[PDB]
Amino acid sequence: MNIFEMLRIDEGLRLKIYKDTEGYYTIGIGHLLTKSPSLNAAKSELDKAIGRNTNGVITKDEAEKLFNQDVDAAVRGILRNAKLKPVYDSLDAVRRAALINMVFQMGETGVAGFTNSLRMAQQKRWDEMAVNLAKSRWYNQTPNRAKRIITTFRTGTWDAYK
Ligand SMILES: [Cl-]
Ligand SMILES: [Cl-]
Repeated sequence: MNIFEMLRIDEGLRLKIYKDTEGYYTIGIGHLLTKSPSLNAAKSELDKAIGRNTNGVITKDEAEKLFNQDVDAAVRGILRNAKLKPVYDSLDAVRRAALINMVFQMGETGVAGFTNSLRMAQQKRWDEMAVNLAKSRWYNQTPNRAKRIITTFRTGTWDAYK
C-alpha cells in the first residue's frame, strides 16, 4: 500500500466535474477546482489546469497527472510548513502517509490547526491523539474517512485500508 493507492481509495476517480462532500466543484481524484458556486468558473479553472478546452471532461491520464501534482504539492507544502515539518520528520513511513492525506483533503492551514493532535503525534501518544482527532468537524462531516486516518495514526499500519 502507498500514498497514491491510499488517496485513490479515499477520493475515488471521476472524469466529469462533480461536487465534493462540501458542495465544491471538483474533478478527477479529489482535485478541487474552485469554491465558487459557478460552474463556469469551474470550467475555466479546469481548462486552465489541463491546458485545453475540456468542456468539463477529462481523461484518465489527465486525472492522474493532476493527482501527481497534487501529491507532490502536499508533500512540499508539509515540508515548507514550520508547524508541519517537525511532525512529519518525527513520524514513521505509514503515519507520514496519514499526514499527507489529511493535508491533501484539507490544506496545510487546516492541518496545522490540529495543534494539540500534532503535539501528541510528536510525543508518540497514539491513543490520545486518536481521541483528540475525533473531536473535530472533520470527523463529524466525513466520519468513515476520518476513521481510516485515525486508525492509521493509532496503529501505524494499513489495516484500515485492507
Ligand atoms: Cl492545477
Ligand atoms: Cl466519509
